[PDB]
Amino acid sequence: QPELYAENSWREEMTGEKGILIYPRELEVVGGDDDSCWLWHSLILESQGQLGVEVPKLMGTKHVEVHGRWKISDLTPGLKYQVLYMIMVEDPLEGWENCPLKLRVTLPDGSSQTQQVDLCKLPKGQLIMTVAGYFDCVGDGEVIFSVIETSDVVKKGLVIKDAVIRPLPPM
Amino acid sequence: ELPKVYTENTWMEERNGDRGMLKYPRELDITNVDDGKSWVWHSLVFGLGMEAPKLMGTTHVEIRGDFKMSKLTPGLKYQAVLLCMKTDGNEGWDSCPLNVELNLPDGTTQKREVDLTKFPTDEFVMMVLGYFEAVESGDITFSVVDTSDCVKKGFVVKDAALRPLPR
Ligand SMILES: O=C(/C=C/c1ccc(O)cc1)CC/C=C/c1ccc(O)cc1
Repeated sequence: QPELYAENSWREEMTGEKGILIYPRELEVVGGDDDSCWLWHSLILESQGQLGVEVPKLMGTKHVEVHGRWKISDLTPGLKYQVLYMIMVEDPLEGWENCPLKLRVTLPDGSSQTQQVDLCKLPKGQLIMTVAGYFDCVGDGEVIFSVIETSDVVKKGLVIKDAVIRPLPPM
Repeated sequence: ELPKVYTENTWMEERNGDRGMLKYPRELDITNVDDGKSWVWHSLVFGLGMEAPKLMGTTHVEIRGDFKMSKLTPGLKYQAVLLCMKTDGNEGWDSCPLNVELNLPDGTTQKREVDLTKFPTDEFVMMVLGYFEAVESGDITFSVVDTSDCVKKGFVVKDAALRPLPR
């Protein structure tokens, strides 16, 4: 089939604002090239075929660290934006008890906000929308959005689908 | 070849359990998509690819889809959207708006005309199908249609989604 290359983004129809999707191959996955840490999979939806996304599955490491970034000046000014990490957990799951996955958003001013998500309570296999944080689209520099867990325990079973940077528009 | 992770076309908000869903082009009903002329299936590649159809030239544009309310979150307010793109070299859209309908289980229908010449070129747009509050059961259907005399060209369909209002 002929290939069509496109920007991984969208514009809201009536109001114009730009949202961003970032596939995991474009994130900074620490240990991403080590199969004993992350093993890369093809994402399948049966009724459609392959969704065209390579996703990492955590295989047994103590160091979970994934980073994305985006220039705030590339987004729509004055809007409040919301960063999401889309994830899934699958058997076997291990190591996450009382070590919630940390979601962080860092701004150009060095300020940062962190949320925590208890992977042990998530229903396995369901695609999960997690909220990493919020920011107003002003100024420039890069916003950094991460998932982190570096506690001294071997972890398994986390799958990262993608990161999303989405405006909160009026309607 | 890589090992696989299987998914379903729903998602859930970690923070409260609210659900959304989407459907990909092979899950939609696109008239004449296999006629070998009106639509050509492309490999849509971001940054592997997904199978997405591009409109290459026809007067008959008819895209339909459906969703089950039971998979949504009762009481929650939704936005229904079609992710699609007007590509460089598009034709026919000056005189022919697309006619868009969202049909809800309560018998109502939201209708609008969509002038595609106002879409940006070569980037995806969340075309608004409509808005609704989800109930416990019933069928949701939508259509994006024009069959007028203008030969329409340069339009990619990516996916249809039912999402809780962004917040
Ligand atoms: O604001 C939202 C945008 C959804 C969306 C769905 C399909 C697209 O083409 C572009 C955006 C809803 C919350 C995020 C849903 C989502 C589902 C799967 C995925 O991989 C990424 C996000």
